[PDB]
Amino acid sequence: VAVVLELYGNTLESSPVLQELMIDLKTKVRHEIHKSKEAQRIEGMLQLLT
Amino acid sequence: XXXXXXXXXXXXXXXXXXXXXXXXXXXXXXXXXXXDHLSKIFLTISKSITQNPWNEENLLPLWLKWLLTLKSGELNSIKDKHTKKNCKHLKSALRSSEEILPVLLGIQGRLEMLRRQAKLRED
Amino acid sequence: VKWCLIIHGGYLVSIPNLMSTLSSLHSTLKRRSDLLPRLLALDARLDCTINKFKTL
Repeated sequence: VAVVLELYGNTLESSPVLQELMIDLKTKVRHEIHKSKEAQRIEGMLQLLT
Repeated sequence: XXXXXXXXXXXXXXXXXXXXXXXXXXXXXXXXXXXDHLSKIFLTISKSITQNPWNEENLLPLWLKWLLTLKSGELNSIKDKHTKKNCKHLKSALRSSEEILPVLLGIQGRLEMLRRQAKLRED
Repeated sequence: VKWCLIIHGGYLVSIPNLMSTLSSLHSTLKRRSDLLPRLLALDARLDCTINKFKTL
């Protein structure tokens, strides 16, 4: 995705379905970010009982 | 208006960026971003943010955001002499926080872990 | 998982070896936890172009 970004920023402005897909990809990437957040939090909290 | 007069004052100023920082608007943060005076902003911005990784105000990091997103290409080739020494400094200045963001999210969990057991002591 | 750890925390203090027991659990938590800097990078990677296109 990163090499697609650095290569095709000039393409992604031009086609609006790419823009909508990047919007939904932003939401789902932030969803996985909060998944990373909760599994980071639960492992850190999990140190308390150990 | 608040930012244009400060831009003319920096066109002579870090207090000018702090004084146009009394606006706090992201649309103005994009509009004043295009209006090479953005390097004259960046010469105060890079120093102020390297001197402080923990500044809890928002318009200087969001201004670095709108500058590194709106001016993303040309900021590398203003100079390869004296901005890039500070650029090789700021990679060390920031990523120290990047190391502890997993740990700070860990203790962010470890706090509400005890908040919920204090609520369970309430009931 | 959350309220299980809320309610049974005091018992889970008492057993000495949790990583004996919670191993695949810890593996799942790390496996979402290790992807954090790649995703944090991808945020700025998206948002360069996001702040590029929606203005122009």
